[PDB]
Amino acid sequence: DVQLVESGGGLVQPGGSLRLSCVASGSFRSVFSSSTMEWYRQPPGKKRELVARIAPGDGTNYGALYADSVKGRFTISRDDAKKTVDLQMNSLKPEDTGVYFCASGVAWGQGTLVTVSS
Amino acid sequence: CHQVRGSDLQVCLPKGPTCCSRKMEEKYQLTARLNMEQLLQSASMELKFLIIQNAAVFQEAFEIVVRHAKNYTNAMFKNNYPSLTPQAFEFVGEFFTDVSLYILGSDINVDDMVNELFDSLFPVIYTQLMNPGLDINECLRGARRDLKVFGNFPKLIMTQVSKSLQVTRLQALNLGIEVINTTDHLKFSKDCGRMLTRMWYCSYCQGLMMVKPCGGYCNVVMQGCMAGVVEIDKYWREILSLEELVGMDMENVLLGLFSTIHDIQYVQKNAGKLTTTIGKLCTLSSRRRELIQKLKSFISFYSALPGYICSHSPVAENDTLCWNGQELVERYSQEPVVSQIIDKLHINLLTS
Ligand SMILES: *[C@@H]1O[C@H](CO)[C@@H](O)[C@H](O)[C@H]1NC(C)=O
Repeated sequence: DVQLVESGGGLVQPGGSLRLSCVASGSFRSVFSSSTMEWYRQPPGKKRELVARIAPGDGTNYGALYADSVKGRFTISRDDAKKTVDLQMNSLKPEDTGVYFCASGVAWGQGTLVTVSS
Repeated sequence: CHQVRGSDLQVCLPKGPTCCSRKMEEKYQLTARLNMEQLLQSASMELKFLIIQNAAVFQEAFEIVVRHAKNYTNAMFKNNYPSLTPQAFEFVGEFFTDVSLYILGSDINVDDMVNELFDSLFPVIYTQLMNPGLDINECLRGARRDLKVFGNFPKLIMTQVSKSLQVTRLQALNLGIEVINTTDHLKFSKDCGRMLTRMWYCSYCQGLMMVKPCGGYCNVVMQGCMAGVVEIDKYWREILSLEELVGMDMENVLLGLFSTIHDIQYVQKNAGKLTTTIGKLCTLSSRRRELIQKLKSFISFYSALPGYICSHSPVAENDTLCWNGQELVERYSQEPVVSQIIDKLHINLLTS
């Protein structure tokens, strides 16, 4: 089975941090290194929105893009040997509450819940 | 006999004299048939309209998604690969045409749509993007696959879209309409018809005006009439299989096609050597929820049906001063079509 599998969601206080991890499984592992990887958020009762994107690397740099709502707070990273894409989330706000999905142009994960509340 | 609303009858058990002949007895028999039918109709009407509603809405709700994806894909080509138009406007149209056809049950092989798409796409890439500047079209269509110019992008799209187009490619909704609509046309045994006549109308033959049949007598009669019909209950409840399916998109996959197709970039990463060798060679989900909610309220339709006929007809559920089928008493004491409904309830296909 080809699965993008999210983890590291949970409950956290405002101003806290979380690390989401998405593992690419299924022999998708061969195309991961040539695939753009994306993190999306779906807030409660809202549409899904792009949070961060990371391009394929040439071995020396990745083009990273961030939504304006998370700019300077979040960091997307990828490990091509492990076939993982991680989202480090710092200085979390109540508005960061939602289901977080990792995606590629061909596949979506099932998502992980992040809750930012007191 | 005033106004009514020997003996040789064949339905009403004549305790003595009688007010009605063999001909008025046959009248009472046909109006029993008509009455049972109307009652069955009324029992099934609200559920029948519910499934008719949603079958019409859900059927109209996928063709829009395909049209929108086609135009988006056409626009993205026009905007990002103008050198590939108008040819792109043609093979994009060919592909999404087959998409809708495959959705609606036509014999369409998904691996084609993708393969025809990439067979049509590669020659115009080669001529317009890789080596800018008609008879050589068929060689390039063959070299597309013989040289694997797109790598595993076609296979990726093949599995991306085959999984989503297969699930989308209604049967259960239309079948429920068909079994429920069969219910108000159920023919009953002749004994049931004679008993229904005795229960509803033979009291008038004895010259009574207001006496109603006993509820207990109605249940013994109705349980005898609906004996095969009640067996359908367990198959109708196994509603639950439908509720299981609604485990549940095609918009994202079809909208995402241009992005995957654009990542054309792979092919051009090899234009240098590839040219030379070719040279030589040549609220929707909310509706589902609300439907299942309303549908579960009707899960006991076939088990509550005999009680419906008895309760929605004049009865003395008190079982006092009531008609027992042959006399006024003070207290009451004592399949083919059906099997086709069973067989069809095959759909329980619902192997989520
Ligand atoms: C969207 O696509 C369908 C495809 O049949 C077309 O009929 C419709 O006019 C399109 N809408 C546009 C181009 O605005």
